[PDB]
Amino acid sequence: SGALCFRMKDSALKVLYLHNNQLLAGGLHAGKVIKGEEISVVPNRWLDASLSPVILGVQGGSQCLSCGVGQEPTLTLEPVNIMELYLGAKESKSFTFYRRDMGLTSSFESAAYPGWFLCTVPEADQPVRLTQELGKSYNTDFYFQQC
Repeated sequence: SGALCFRMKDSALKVLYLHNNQLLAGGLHAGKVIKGEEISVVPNRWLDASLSPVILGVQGGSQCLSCGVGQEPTLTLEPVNIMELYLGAKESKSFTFYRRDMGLTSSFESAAYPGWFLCTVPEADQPVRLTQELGKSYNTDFYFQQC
């Protein structure tokens, strides 16, 4: 694949992981140590490299995060490989996020829906989602680590 394996957490250190094929943020209250889902953070050639466009995938890029096609965005995991996006076999814009590095952490803004950021809620082990409401309770900064 060539993609680098990433473990990521929010700034409150809740781990991003898969449960019933959903991306949850938590895993701090288990007996089992959970390391987190392997995240693919792959740059998008099909957009301008100015605001660091990336596509986020899980399970070795066999599934990718999308913001949908609707009037408002909605975070879902799609059975679309990171390869078919990269090779141009499928439209990638709803799969694209602008990455913003802020010191130790990074934030992800939907390219299809500006102002909407990949976020987590304060409540433990709830689905990762999107928000326009920055600061406050929604966590929009993420730590990144190679596995």
